[PDB]
Amino acid sequence: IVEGSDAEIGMSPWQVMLFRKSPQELLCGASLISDRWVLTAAHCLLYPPWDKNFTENDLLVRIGKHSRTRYERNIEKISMLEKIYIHPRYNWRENLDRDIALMKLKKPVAFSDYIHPVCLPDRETAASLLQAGYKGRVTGWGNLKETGQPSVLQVVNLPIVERPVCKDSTRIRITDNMFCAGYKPDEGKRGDACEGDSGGPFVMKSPFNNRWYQMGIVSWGEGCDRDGKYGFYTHVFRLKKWIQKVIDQFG
Amino acid sequence: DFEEIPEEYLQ
Amino acid sequence: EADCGLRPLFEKKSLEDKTERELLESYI
Ligand SMILES: CC(C)[C@@H](NS(=O)(=O)Cc1ccccc1)C(=O)N1CCC[C@H]1C(=O)NCc1cc(Cl)ccc1CN
Ligand SMILES: *[C@@H]1O[C@H](CO)[C@@H](O)[C@H](O)[C@H]1NC(C)=O
Ligand code: NA
Ligand code: NA
Repeated sequence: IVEGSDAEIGMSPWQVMLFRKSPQELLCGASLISDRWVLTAAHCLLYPPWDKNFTENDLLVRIGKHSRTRYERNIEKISMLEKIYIHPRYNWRENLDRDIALMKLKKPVAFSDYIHPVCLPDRETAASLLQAGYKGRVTGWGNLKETGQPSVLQVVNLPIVERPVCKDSTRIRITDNMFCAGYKPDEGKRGDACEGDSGGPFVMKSPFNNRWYQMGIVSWGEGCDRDGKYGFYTHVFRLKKWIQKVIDQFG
Repeated sequence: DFEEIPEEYLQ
Repeated sequence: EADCGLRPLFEKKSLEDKTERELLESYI
């Protein structure tokens, strides 16, 4: 996260770290959506241009974390993966369209003060909140700048951007399965996700029921926090039917 | 630069 | 499930985090 701040303890209890077994390193962010399911970006698991194609046994999920590097004894919980599900129409070839994956844990994780699932949006909540100017929150342990790394989980609040501005900021083809967020050059404030934040959640707190909803998944951006560029997020609600089909079929 | 995790998670 | 999105150390205790007000103020 670029230009963010240290998270408060328990501020993002659904935050998940995807962790490579060997070498031991941060792979990506992710989120907890129930006691057995974790949501992330497909490109965290499959990305042929970088020779990335992880299998279940390559990875661990670490939940309840604050410190990036420490083993947080008695706080974090580490889970093995039963199965990875990548969207069948995930477009790694072109523009990361439908950049979404689910991971089922081998055993359920115990909720605690530091571990708790985020809500997924219904159509109504999505329609109410996914509006230009409305701010969401992005969290992760990714790099602090484009070209170092944080001691603890970072947080930044960012405004959703008008689709035409999103489209005009890039030569990449934008789809309805993406939205973008970030400040414009003129707005003074800044901030963005960066390398290593991929797969983490973009959340909004509903003013209707005071619950946190994951509206987006950190997906892509040209650089990190560049003037005139924006962060692009997987549109979680637009892909909810697939999410439900997977959980219903393999739950 | 990551602290080693309990071996049981790697087994 | 029914308890999703309510944080043990915040919503569950009626405590607010330092910047959630920024989000609310943007929901115009
Ligand atoms: C063009 C995208 C697709 C790519 N950009 S990139 O890695 O920074 C390469 C790059 C750098 C500078 C100018 C143009 C391109 C990208 O974002 N990728 C390629 C594979 C993984 C993903 C990524 O890094 N996602 C993390 C991310 C997510 C968000 Cl929302 C914002 C910034 C970033 C960091 N680039
Ligand atoms: C990635 O790995 C799987 C299984 O190891 C393989 O079958 C597949 O062809 C590989 N490439 C993909 C999914 O693009
Ligand atoms: Na364009
Ligand atoms: Na920018």
